[PDB]
Amino acid sequence: MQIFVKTLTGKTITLEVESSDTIDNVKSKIQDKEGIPPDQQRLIFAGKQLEDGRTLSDYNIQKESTLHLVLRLRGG
Amino acid sequence: TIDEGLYSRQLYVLGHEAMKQMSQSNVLIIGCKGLGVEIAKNVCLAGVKSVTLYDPQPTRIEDLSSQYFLTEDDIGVPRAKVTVSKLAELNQYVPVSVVDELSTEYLKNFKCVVVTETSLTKQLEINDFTHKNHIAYIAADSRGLFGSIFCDFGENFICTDTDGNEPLTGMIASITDDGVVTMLEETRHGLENGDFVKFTEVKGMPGLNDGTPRKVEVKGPYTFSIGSVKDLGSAGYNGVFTQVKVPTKISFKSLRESLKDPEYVYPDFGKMMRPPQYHIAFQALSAFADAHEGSLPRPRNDIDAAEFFEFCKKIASTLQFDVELDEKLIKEISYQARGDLVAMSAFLGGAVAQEVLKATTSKFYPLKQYFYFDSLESLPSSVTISEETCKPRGCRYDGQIAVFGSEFQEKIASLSTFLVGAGAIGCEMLKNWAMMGVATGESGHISVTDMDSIEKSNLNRQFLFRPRDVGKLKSECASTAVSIMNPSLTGKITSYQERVGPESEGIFGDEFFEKLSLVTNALDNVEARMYVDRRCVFFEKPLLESGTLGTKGNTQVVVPHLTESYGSSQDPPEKSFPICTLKNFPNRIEHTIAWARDLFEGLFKQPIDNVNMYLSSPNFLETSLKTSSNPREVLENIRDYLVTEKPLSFEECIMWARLQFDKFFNNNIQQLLFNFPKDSVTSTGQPFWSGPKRAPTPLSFDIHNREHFDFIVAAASLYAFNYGLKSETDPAIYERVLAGYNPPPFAPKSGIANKDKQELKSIADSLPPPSSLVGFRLTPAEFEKDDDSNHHIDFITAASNLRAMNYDITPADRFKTKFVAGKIVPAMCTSTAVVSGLVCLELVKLVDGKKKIEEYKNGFFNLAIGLFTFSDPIASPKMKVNGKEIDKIWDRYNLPDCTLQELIDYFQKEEGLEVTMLSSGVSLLYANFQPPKKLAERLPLKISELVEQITKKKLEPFRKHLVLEICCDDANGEDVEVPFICIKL
Amino acid sequence: ALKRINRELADLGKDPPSSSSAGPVGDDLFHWQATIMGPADSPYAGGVFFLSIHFPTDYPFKPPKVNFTTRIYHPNINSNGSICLDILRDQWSPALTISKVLLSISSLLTDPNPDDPLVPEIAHVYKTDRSRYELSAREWTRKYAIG
Ligand SMILES: Nc1ncnc2c1ncn2[C@@H]1O[C@H](COP(=O)(O)OP(=O)(O)OP(=O)(O)O)[C@@H](O)[C@H]1O
Ligand SMILES: [Mg+2]
Ligand SMILES: [Mg+2]
Repeated sequence: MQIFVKTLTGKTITLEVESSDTIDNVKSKIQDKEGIPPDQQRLIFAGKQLEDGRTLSDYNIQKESTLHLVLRLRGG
Repeated sequence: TIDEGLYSRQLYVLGHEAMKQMSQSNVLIIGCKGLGVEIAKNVCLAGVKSVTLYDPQPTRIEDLSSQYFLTEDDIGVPRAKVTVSKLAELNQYVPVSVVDELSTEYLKNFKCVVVTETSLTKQLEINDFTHKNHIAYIAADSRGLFGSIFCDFGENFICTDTDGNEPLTGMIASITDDGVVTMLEETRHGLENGDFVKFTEVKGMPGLNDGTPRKVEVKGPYTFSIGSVKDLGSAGYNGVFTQVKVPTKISFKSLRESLKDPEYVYPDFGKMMRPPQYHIAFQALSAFADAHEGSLPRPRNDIDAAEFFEFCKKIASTLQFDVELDEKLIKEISYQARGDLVAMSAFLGGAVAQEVLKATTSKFYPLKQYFYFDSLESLPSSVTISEETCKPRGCRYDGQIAVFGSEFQEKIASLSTFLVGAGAIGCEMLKNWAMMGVATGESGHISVTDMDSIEKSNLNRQFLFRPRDVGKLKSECASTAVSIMNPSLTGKITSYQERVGPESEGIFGDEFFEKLSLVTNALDNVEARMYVDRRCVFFEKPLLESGTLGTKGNTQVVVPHLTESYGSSQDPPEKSFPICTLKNFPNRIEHTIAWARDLFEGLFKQPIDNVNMYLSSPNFLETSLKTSSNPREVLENIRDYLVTEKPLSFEECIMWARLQFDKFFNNNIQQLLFNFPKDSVTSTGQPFWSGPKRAPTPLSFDIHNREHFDFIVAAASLYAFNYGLKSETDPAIYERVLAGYNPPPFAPKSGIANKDKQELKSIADSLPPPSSLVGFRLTPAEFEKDDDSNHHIDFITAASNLRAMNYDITPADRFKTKFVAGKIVPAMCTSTAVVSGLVCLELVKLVDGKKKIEEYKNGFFNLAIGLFTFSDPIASPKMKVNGKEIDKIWDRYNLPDCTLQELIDYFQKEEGLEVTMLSSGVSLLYANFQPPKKLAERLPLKISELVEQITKKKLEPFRKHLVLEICCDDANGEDVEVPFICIKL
Repeated sequence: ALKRINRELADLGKDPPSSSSAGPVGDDLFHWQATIMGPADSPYAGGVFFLSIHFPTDYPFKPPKVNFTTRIYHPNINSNGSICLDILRDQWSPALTISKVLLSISSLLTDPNPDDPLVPEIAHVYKTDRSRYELSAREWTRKYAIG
């Protein structure tokens, strides 16, 4: 299984995962490829924000799925 | 010739070249209803050359549902004629005009053409012309809770910047013979495959320094590849790389071609089957209007819904669309056809205005090509929505009643909202509330607080303020403006100039908060956000958070007993450089700017404060000696700024500035090179000045050099300001005074009991007595970026560039120096409009009292790349306490003002838990490891008395509760988390 | 914030650090005073150094501010007491306890790093004339860190 992560700044990331992997493993992979600590990552798939402790198959994330990595902004 | 005093925050988003191109572009806007007026407002604030309006239709009452430049006295007048006068005030550099008749050949005078409230045949006629003449075309539509955008910039659109990010640069460690570039230790390049980079300062491979971009193949987070560099050299050491961004060619299709085979932009991946439905639905709406003399389906009318569905079937058959039509969704589009919501108008207007700027600047990636959006989750379900309730009443809220009904209008009119902040988002939110009719009922109210005042740079995106308002309080001006917009708000808005924080709990107390319905944050810092979040959690009020940065934005909703609070998540922190890097070994201009700011503070602020405190506090010397880390520095500062280095004229200020130049740009560098010579090596044999450490070189003062003279002028002027002396600007006096300067000799020092206390006492008694100087004060310098005549940014820029010259760093100009030193946040009006629209779309969900968590949406977007995404809020975590389900965020214990012993006994008996720690605020009231005597002293006291005793501060009379944090252990000794305690005083 | 600070305080109470002793000042949980004993195999042997710790309102999401109160002749510590430690400026994470910071400071004391110094003069003395550095460090720790 191969998935894609798109950042709010336009960057694209390709991750090699498995359907049985937990969200923690995905966040660790994203940290390895980007340096963002897992506690500061906001991942969205199909309108659901992925939570720690659950597996990819719980969200029905299949191959070639696209996730969004977002963050909150302080201006305004 | 851009007025940087007005476009300060916008230039940090777009740039000088983009705004230069914008100032030569004409924009035509067809349609002057809520969407059209929103687009025109954003375009006028942006700074295009001019705007022309075309809308000869006479005004109607329902048009006031989202048109905030129309009044009830303008009924029967063409909309453009009554809108141009108010649009001409937003920006003085942007003329606004009106054309009473539009012709096809007339379209050649405009850089961009925006179309709203126009039938599909007219749109085809206009696009057939604009496409073949290379004119940007945008068409926007807003029907109830549905919206659509279409962009067509021509077949040969050139996009210079695609993502809107700064070019990536980095320091290299080694480049092999195969092009494998490696970064320094624990440094990420951040590149992607297919990027282009150029190298400089590469040692051993001069060829790479020419400046020719090369393809990048990413082989990991720390290394990449550029190809074969066999001919240029064997191996390269050190150097830097910078990304090169290349233009892209985007080809658009005409509307006629795009109708048959549309290309969709998906605002939400959770519903990917809908945009194909909306494509048919909007065309069916156009056909229905054409078949009924331009009349849309009536609200919640079943006959019209059936006819509209027949039209949809016919269109789907004609266009060979192999999609099964969702009858419910399509008929929902039919029902809300006559809806006109200010939130949808603001959202789509922000998006469309950003698209117009993209067309006129050739920057950022445009929408390609259809953007269909819906917020159908906002439709109320607690009220009766039917044909009878949704019929028009002949009021200004008809466009909203056509979607929500009269009962929901009554619900909206009774809101008691609290808005924190009155900036750009605050002004947009107030406009949306005024248009929606919020708090216009017998029991409604609005409260807005903001402690700041209006400045020139704020007028670029805070449209409720005018140049005549500069220097006044934001909240009062906003309240007056919105009362002008909606006269029904007269006497139903209260404005405060109070900062929301721990010091304002006497005004925003229990009585104030218990009457609210919801709180909306419009702040610009995280501390205030966290404070307001905690207050809302304690009082159990809904909270609407929103934030923006440049073209990016987000909105979040906090619902009591349903979701988690704003403070339950983390954001990346601000980056601070190591002190050793700033002090001795800078390698970026940011390091030198931080050093220059510290130099400004230490030269013109701290010594002045010490001198003033010495001349005010009678016992300052002893307190400083026994408290300050380095009292010798304080004594030296006082002596120097009172007697030794006190200037009597501006010439002495110039001489002092020259001395400081020598001190900070020639002597400290000589000392550093004496400690670590350029040929020195580390303990491992590597050269010391390698990698992030750049060998400096002392500067010799040359009067004719520009940076040296700038530093001298700025330092002399600031010193004169400190001592209140007249400062000149003629270079003649500077060159005459500095000509006869003999530098004191300097030689680096190689180094090599308690008697120093005698020296300290001698210095202390050498100071003049405070009584000898009564009424004498020195004016400190308070940093102020927005004023260009106080020499603050001038001094910081000059010092930063001189230190860059010391370490051979590339200097920056006043623009970048002001951006970095001032911590300026890039801001835009389009992002503000989008976030206000999203927040107001969530507000109606809050009003309806929706219970399920799948009905709320948190939104994120980046307009530079056209990215929108939504996600459900995270539910609040649960816990098991004494075999009971407890909400970890929204639950609390309610206890009387009992004694500490009684509280401990209650927790031991009722909850079965043993209390181990009890704290309130920033004090430890009780701990299990405290000595028995202290506990016996504290146990029989009441909680209020205990808090007063420990904090040594009486509780205020308005204080009506205490919040206590408790850590307790179960019978087995395992720690169990419990909610906080609310002691009722 | 309060929960984490009290957890660290209780953990310190259960197992004495032996070589350190940190605790709140008076009753304020966000202002601690710590004590570090000079390592035996170091110039600072037989000395007690007092440190001030300021927990920010955002703890543990922002680093605590740790400063030396006593004067120490160290290449990586200046006259204001600032400590050149990575974990206190930008490498801070909400997973490091105060005991870890104290151990890091003790390890800094037992061997300085003159290749990336904060006080260039002391680093130069340490790199060129080690014996004079030893004498100066002993003199400073005898006239400031004792008594
Ligand atoms: N604690 C607070 N209580 C009340 N209002 C606040 C608080 N903190 C900030 N604000 C207000 O929130 C608004 C923030 O909006 P914005 O950042 O656009 O304005 P600004 O700071 O005046 O402008 P700029 O950042 O462009 O210089 C400002 O009115 C600021 O005064
Ligand atoms: Mg301001
Ligand atoms: Mg601000």
